[PDB]
Amino acid sequence: MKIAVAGSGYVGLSLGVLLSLQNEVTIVDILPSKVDKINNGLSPIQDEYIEYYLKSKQLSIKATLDSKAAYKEAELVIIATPTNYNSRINYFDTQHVETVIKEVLSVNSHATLIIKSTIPIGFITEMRQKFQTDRIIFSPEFLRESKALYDNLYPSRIIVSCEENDSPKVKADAEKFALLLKSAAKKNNVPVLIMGASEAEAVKLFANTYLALRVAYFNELDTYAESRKLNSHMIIQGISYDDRIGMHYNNPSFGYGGYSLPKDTKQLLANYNNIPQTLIEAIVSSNNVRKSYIAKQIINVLKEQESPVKVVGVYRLIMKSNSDNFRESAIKDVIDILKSKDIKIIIYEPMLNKLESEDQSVLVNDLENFKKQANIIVTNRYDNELQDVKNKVYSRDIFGRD
Amino acid sequence: MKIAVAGSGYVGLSLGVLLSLQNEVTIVDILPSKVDKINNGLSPIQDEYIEYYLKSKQLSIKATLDSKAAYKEAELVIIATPTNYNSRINYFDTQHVETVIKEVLSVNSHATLIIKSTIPIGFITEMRQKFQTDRIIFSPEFLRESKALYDNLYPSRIIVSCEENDSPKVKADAEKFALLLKSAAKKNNVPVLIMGASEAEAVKLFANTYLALRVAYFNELDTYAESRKLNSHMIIQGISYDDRIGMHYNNPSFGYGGYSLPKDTKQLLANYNNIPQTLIEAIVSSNNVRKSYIAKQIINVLKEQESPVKVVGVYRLIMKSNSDNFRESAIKDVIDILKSKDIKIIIYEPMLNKLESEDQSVLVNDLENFKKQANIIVTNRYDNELQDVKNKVYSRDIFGRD
Ligand SMILES: NC(=O)C1=CN([C@@H]2O[C@H](COP(=O)(O)OP(=O)(O)OC[C@H]3O[C@@H](n4cnc5c(N)ncnc54)[C@H](O)[C@@H]3O)[C@@H](O)[C@H]2O)C=CC1
Ligand SMILES: NC(=O)C1=CN([C@@H]2O[C@H](COP(=O)(O)OP(=O)(O)OC[C@H]3O[C@@H](n4cnc5c(N)ncnc54)[C@H](O)[C@@H]3O)[C@@H](O)[C@H]2O)C=CC1
Ligand SMILES: O=C(O)[C@H]1O[C@H](OP(=O)(O)OP(=O)(O)OC[C@H]2O[C@@H](n3ccc(=O)[nH]c3=O)[C@H](O)[C@@H]2O)[C@H](O)[C@@H](O)[C@@H]1O
Ligand SMILES: O=C(O)[C@H]1O[C@H](OP(=O)(O)OP(=O)(O)OC[C@H]2O[C@@H](n3ccc(=O)[nH]c3=O)[C@H](O)[C@@H]2O)[C@H](O)[C@@H](O)[C@@H]1O
Repeated sequence: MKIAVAGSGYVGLSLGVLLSLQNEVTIVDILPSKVDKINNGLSPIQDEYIEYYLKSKQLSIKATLDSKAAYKEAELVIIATPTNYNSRINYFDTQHVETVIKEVLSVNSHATLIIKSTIPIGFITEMRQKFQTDRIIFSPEFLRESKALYDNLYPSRIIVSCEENDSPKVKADAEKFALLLKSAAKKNNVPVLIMGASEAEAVKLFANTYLALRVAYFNELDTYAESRKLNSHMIIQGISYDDRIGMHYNNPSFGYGGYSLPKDTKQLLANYNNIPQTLIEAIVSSNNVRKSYIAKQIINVLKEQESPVKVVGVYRLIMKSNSDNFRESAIKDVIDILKSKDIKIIIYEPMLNKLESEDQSVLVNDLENFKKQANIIVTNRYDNELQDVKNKVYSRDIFGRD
Repeated sequence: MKIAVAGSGYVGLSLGVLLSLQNEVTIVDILPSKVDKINNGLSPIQDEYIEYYLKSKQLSIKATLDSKAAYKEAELVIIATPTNYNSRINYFDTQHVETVIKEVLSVNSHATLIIKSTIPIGFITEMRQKFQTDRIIFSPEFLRESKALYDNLYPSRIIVSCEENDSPKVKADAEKFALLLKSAAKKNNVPVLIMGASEAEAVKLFANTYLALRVAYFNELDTYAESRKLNSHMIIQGISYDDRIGMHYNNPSFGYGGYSLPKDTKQLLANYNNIPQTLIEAIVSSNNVRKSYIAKQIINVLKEQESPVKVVGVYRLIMKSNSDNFRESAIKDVIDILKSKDIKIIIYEPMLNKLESEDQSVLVNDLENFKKQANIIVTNRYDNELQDVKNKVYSRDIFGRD
């Protein structure tokens, strides 16, 4: 089948390559760099499986900047563009998704549009009324960065929306798409759920909010443990042996980061409007409180030192273990708070070439010089190459993952 | 070994019977009824395994009101008395545990005292200083009511506290006790953790608080679902397929109830004092908000009816599925809120013989009359015997469990 995918990020590229094994895929983007990379078998992001598929699999995939040409030819269009949370409007800025819907509808009268980008609850319904069509459905995406294609090869589940009174074509396409994902998976028993759009939009926001809830909870337990001089690993291990709690996704950090959890928890809170709740709002505030607590602990360690200048060395800015980006990295907010103090900040981050011109932080990518200059080394996740300066490293990492 | 157990409740009786297979157990209580029942092979509470063991196993177990005689003879004393949360003092009322420690210490100079009752973080340390001894340790209890003995036959884990500078005897007893629990289990691979008292006290409060967090979260998702006319089962099923979230302990209700979750979440919040957090306090408030929301939904359904008198029929007061008690049952708080309105309340609850004299609610244990009189039937968990009046039943139960 001829499929067009809007957006070549983690989601777009993962799905485009997944679907390119037995379908004719065209990935659309507005960045020439990504288009040329893809057209030459190169992945714009670090991902073991995407890199492997582009390099060694028979794929029917190409990229283009020509939006209209790609969408006109498509039988199905998958939308995977950004959906940033905008603090000014207290909501997701859905312009990049809407602009694609408009473009697709203006040149294609038969294709069903499938949104993979995380969206507000009620968005499909709002878009269907705005554009006066039923050819728009949602299929949430659950992949994790660094396992973008892997998670669609071995998905937890597949969900696609369909409304009772949708046209036979849209209903058939919703089903066909769910089955294209199922058949492309290498995993044998993948649950497939077909539900209303609002239910599906809710699934995605409530699932990510639960993951943020869990990180936030283990981080508050960790705040307590550090404040009371208790062994955090012993306590976490003790509660995690209850299989209703579990030994996964329970490693303390400076806060939940990444492009997704921060913005999605905020979006869910907004969708609640005045519906009664107290936990949803606390999951968002808990991250802020955790970050401020971490900043104060660092500040207190520093004032216990006798040095003319106090220098904090930040070891890495990656948003989680094995990440290739710093989107909403928790340590960056901690840094912001430390900056309001008389503290010099140096950053060790190989993936970065230069800091923005106004940044007062100083990038020191020679590890040895970095260790020498830092009075204290702050890092979200520990790494063995810090072994020789271990006694001046501050981190709440316990399990070395996530 | 000669073991004395203080308290014949779910915890005390479960452990006393468990340990009575290969040890000489004496259970102590202040209620003559419980002592006579136990001495005659009868369980004071409903529990399939305890009833089976008392009736068909070779047990070395007896009960007595004679506290001092039991404690003087003991080699180990297990304390399983109440630890209620007291709203006036903003803390657990630990008098029943302290009174037992005092009694044991006054007549026994060698036995180590093991607390199974859930206690405040820092309590062992406080008690050790108050009584000036190190012969007091904590071993949290994780059993569920209705599976009291079953959960100790198949425990998730075993935890016993020990401090680095405790006497060789207390350290040896801490270990021996952990191994008495391990060897008495029928489960083969049970993790055994030895940790500091404060860490162990924290494990118990943080584990129960996570279970309350989970119930509170799925209940807030349910509030949202009902408010927006969405299918709650579809949404919950959709997020639960993520194995990091899970298909367990996720059934909506009128709130988390039982003697334990309500009081333990409140106790943890108190132990936090001013340590930074926002989630811990929200887990407690979320229950209140959920209950008030449920009461309003019922009130709204009622005002849509044209009857001279509006009657709400409450189907059962049990605190959870298969429970034999109503401790902190969520529906009771909902009832309290409905009472401030012009609503007649009738209750169907076979396990109850009479309501307190001042109660304006009326107990109607003839099911047929109950169904006839109720304009709307409210219940925490559905039951098939309500099939014929299904259209007037209000419940948020989805999965028929917990
Ligand atoms: N990153 C992840 O792990 C997951 C992200 N999501 C959601 O999927 C959406 C995309 O996320 P990512 O893939 O991480 O984003 P990304 O930022 O990595 O990639 C977005 C791409 O879309 C391109 N783009 C912007 N406007 C476009 C337009 N008008 N037409 C065509 N291309 C356009 C951008 O140039 C960029 O290459 C977001 O809503 C995100 O919340 C969902 C699951 C996982
Ligand atoms: N019920 C449960 O599922 C679990 C309860 N726990 C904790 O264990 C403790 C006990 O809970 P339950 O067993 O449910 O209580 P319960 O209320 O069922 O039983 C307590 C028993 O102790 C007796 N008692 C009171 N003072 C006594 C004294 N001074 N000397 C001797 N006996 C005395 C009472 O008469 C009563 O029979 C509480 O701290 C509870 O939080 C821990 C795990 C599970
Ligand atoms: O919607 C999305 O975009 C995706 O967001 C997350 O995936 P991802 O953002 O790649 O990252 P996670 O591995 O979930 O971690 C998120 C943040 O929480 C933090 N975290 C996670 C787990 C943990 O134990 N501790 C912890 O601090 C991580 O360091 C990271 O900053 C979800 O796991 C995906 O299912 C979802 O599809
Ligand atoms: O400390 C205790 O005393 C015990 O408390 C709970 O056991 P229990 O109180 O018997 O009851 P649960 O089955 O945990 O249920 C607690 C409350 O949450 C509610 N709940 C639970 C699960 C769920 O999916 N939905 C839900 O509403 C139940 O209806 C009930 O009112 C814990 O499960 C035990 O591990 C712990 O040892």
